[PDB]
Amino acid sequence: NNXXXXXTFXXXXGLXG
Ligand SMILES: *[C@H]1O[C@H](CO)[C@@H](O)[C@H](O)[C@@H]1O[C@H]1O[C@H](CO)[C@@H](O)[C@H](O)[C@@H]1O
Ligand SMILES: *C(=O)/C=C\C=C\CC(C)C
Repeated sequence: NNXXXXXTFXXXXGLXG
């Protein structure tokens, strides 16, 4: 789970994001 907020992939945390 990559992310932790917003950007290129979208918003939240989501398995290779
Ligand atoms: C994400 O958080 C909330 C979910 O209900 C809402 O305030 C908005 O949907 C918010 O979305 C933001 O991100 C998208 C791109 O991922 C933009 O299009 C929106 O304008 C907003 O900045
Ligand atoms: C979070 O992003 C951690 C691992 C992700 C692996 C990729 C997934 C198996 C498609």
